[PDB]
Amino acid sequence: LDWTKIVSKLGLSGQTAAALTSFKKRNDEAKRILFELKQQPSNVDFAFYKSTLKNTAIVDKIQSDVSKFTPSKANLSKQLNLIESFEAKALENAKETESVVLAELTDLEKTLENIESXXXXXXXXXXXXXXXXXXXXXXXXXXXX
Amino acid sequence: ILLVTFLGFIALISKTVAPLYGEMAKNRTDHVVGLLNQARADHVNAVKTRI
Repeated sequence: LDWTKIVSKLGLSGQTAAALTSFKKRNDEAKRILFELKQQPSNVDFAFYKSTLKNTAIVDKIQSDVSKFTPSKANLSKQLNLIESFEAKALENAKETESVVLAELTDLEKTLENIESXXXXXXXXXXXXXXXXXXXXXXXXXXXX
Repeated sequence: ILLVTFLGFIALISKTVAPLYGEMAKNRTDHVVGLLNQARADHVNAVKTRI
């Protein structure tokens, strides 16, 4: 359900600080509005209102119309702007890690076994892995900048 | 003087052999220690970038 992992979900850029703060404030205010309000309709004490009013058939007609149905500020799920954006963002971030993040793990395992191991023949394969490891270290500083 | 020069040069070559091997530790053998330290630092940077 993660303040511990929800705030650290962004990368090295600080541009996602405004979007993360707006989503957390709207989610906290949504649960506080439903808990502070009553989870029922209305009382409508018609037993003490029809016998106390001066006008005849006044409180009886207003109680039947209020207990039926009325309008409210609601909306439907037709404008699914955030639902369509979740599938497109995962194709460029979650699906993109299968060829970028997974390729770095396979190259790191082959470079560690070749640099730690037969003699002159294994040194030639470790020489090419050393150049790729040195280029990855320089690209790591550019990716964070 | 030919026999005295060969005996004196043999003792100086023995002391210079240990001095040449000792001085090479800060250049020849030091390159292996420097490359091992650079490879260990690059492996920690590559593991941190992949994580």
